[PDB]
Amino acid sequence: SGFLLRLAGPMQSWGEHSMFGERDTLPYPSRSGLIGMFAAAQGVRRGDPLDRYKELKFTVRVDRPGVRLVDFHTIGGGLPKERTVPTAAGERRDPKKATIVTSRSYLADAVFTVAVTGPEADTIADALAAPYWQPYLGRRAFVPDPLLVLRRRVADPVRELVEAVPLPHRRVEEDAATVLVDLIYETRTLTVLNDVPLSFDSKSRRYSTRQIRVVPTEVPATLVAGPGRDYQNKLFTYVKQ
RNA sequence: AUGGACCGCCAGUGAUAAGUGGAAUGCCAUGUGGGCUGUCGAGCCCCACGCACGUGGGG
Repeated sequence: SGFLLRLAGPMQSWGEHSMFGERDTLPYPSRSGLIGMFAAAQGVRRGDPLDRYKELKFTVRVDRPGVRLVDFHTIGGGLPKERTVPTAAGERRDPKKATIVTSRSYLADAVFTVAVTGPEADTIADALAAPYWQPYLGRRAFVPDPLLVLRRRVADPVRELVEAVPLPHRRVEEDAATVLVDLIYETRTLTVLNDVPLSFDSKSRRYSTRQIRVVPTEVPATLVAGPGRDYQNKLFTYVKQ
């Protein structure tokens, strides 16, 4: 069982621990987000039991860490006072203060290839191919790369993360081999953060911590693609086989 | 349906005024393009004539 999910695209955000106007992303995908991505693909209404998703495992290798950028993002500004965001008391604030100013962060030009291994993950892959709601990378405005699922069915996909999945253009030294790539596994634990989603109900979303261990591993330098456009070519060669 | 869903950074604005690149200056001195030379028998068809050697008409 298992399939390869490729998270790529111009921008993707995987925030955790932010609860005000400023938003912040983890430099790598968060299990909560990917689980919600599958739940959205399967029609799981907000508030439905998320234990079906329990028992999955997410090893994620970071091809390009990507640049982290902060996207300004106002809400309601430049509108007449009557048509701005409501207050909790119900009376709209004065128009010179009715604007909301959020500073949301997002990863741009970053690409990870998570190898999801679970009990029903093959039905989940078959659900991403025909989604109930549009899958997106973190914020809904970010739209996933068309090669969202590199392979629908793979026996031992981590074995395919160690090798035989192409890689972006990187420095390849003379007489070099085995270019270093950071794999992320789920003592030797990088960080602890609230990921595993106890409930997605918008009224009270709650989570619990998951330790992450990031192990730099060594994959053959043959894997990295040539400088220009070759990455797309090798990747497409990869999807048909 | 993902610390997410819904979500504008935005309303305004001459870069202006002034200005010779200017004065002087031979690319000069030398060189065969030469020897040779009369312009004097397939061709595909139709038709007419023929002394079946050959003539002519048309395409």
